[PDB]
Amino acid sequence: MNTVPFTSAPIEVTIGIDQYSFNVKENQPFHGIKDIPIGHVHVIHFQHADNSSMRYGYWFDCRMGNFYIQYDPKDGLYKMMEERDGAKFENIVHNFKERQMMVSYPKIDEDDTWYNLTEFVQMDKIRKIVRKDENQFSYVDSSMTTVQENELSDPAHSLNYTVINFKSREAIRPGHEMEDFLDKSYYLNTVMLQGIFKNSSNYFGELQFAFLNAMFFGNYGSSLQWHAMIELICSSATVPKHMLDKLDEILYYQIKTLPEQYSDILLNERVWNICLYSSFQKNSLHNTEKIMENKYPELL
Amino acid sequence: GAMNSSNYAELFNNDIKLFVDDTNVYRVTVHKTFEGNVATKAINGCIFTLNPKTGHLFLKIIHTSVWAGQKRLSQLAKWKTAEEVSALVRSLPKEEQPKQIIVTRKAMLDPLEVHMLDFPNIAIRPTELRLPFSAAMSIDKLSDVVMKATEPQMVLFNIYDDWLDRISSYTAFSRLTLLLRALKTNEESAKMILLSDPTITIKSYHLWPSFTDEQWITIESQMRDLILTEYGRKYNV
Ligand SMILES: C[C@H](SCCO)C(=O)Nc1cccc(Cl)c1
Ligand SMILES: C[C@H](SCCO)C(=O)Nc1cccc(Cl)c1
Ligand SMILES: C[C@H](SCCO)C(=O)Nc1cccc(Cl)c1
Repeated sequence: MNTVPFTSAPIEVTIGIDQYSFNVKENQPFHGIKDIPIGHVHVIHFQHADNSSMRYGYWFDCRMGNFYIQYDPKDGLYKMMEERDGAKFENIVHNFKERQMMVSYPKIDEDDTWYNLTEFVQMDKIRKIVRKDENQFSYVDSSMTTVQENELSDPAHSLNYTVINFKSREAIRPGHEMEDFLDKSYYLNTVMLQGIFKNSSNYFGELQFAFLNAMFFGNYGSSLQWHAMIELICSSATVPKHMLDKLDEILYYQIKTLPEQYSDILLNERVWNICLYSSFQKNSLHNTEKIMENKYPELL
Repeated sequence: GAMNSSNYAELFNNDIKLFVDDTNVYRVTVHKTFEGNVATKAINGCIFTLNPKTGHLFLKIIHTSVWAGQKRLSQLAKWKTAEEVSALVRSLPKEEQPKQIIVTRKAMLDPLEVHMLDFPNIAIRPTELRLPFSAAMSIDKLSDVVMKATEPQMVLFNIYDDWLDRISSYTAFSRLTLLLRALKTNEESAKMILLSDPTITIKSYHLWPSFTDEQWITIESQMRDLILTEYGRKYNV
């Protein structure tokens, strides 16, 4: 069980840790989050009370270093920092715990939600998307654009997701134009799975990572990426049986976790109806279709 | 984006463009089977690809053999059209390739876009105009070459005959669309109008009769009467 120490909380803020959120008042005596499960990536995220504009946060893995949050009054945000002095680190954390100034990562023991949302998201793989090599953690916010969005403007501050584009020479073999446009199996299995990702684990990881950035930061390019990776699978007539079964589990927990009140903006009517009712896989996503129908039948 | 009445004069500027109409690519007769079921028998078709400024018509004839053993022919026909337009563009010298291709039905956009990925600079556009190019098979010489074809074939026509010697391409197009709209609304009446004067003939190398400027005015009047006529006989007005 690892710990993320806060130097302090000088500004009023809503703090997110994975799928949990709690409020800290301005100058409230708060020194961080304890009992964070080792073995998973995590995201710690922020929304200032005085400007709900700009959600922002950090993807980190506790096994990769000791990390703490320090407010910067110049740049005006909670920053993640690595403490290399391990002794000084354990010393400060022990004092903060003895004084009971930390909230508890509150994992119910029945609950596998976070595991199911993050099964294939790795921190090294996250760094392939968010480029900032001098840190072991990765910053994301609401407004960061994707490499594809920038094709249609600061490349340093972009999300490098895999470019998927159904009307592209990459997606379409010369001489197979109708075949490849109507059945995307070539693009999925040969171009993407075999030539970029290397395996479906990797295909699912980026999809999981795009969903979570969409949900926690309202990052529009991330939502686009999540829907494109779903649609590529659903639009392929030939998909391994184990990828369909896992996809159904993945989407089920995403739909289950989505805030009810954000479904109108985070869910693309066209992709979902296509995927569940028209596409090659319309009969293959039983769990996802059942939860979508009972929880958001209005979108359908 | 799309083409409509507001940007109608763009058709006659000096950027090469083509209309593509796929209405007559996949044509069938429907009939009863001996068991009293229904089946189709395809007949030859054509792609109607027109330069509106010059009158050059690239008539690609679609022979029924292209459908043998194929499924979902109405879907296939849109992709076959796209394949053949793309092949035409690639066959033209660079300075003759169009800068835009306007499809008359929006279902052609994705098939044509995909077939033209190699030409990122050629704009594929829809139109809101309800053009009457479906009626192209009411022009006897076009219908004849299509029905007589025993194999795939491309035939080239000028659909304006020699009209551009005397009138502008805007007027030439206006005349063509009015003729085709009449043929579409009442083919028999339209043809009787065109062909009730033996003193005016169709030259061997032309599609329409050799009307004088005054005769064309009379003809155009009669075609507008017919279109209003049938619009009354249709709507009881
Ligand atoms: C670098 C500064 S040293 C300033 C105190 O000597 C620091 O704040 N380190 C740190 C280590 C553990 C927990 C926390 Cl919240 C911070
Ligand atoms: C209100 C939601 S649900 C409550 C736990 O299931 C929440 O995340 N509460 C929470 C409060 C303080 C600290 C933390 Cl990490 C969580
Ligand atoms: C191939 C791509 S690299 C980005 C450009 O293509 C990749 O590894 N994505 C990925 C895999 C697992 C988890 C995550 Cl967060 C991303």
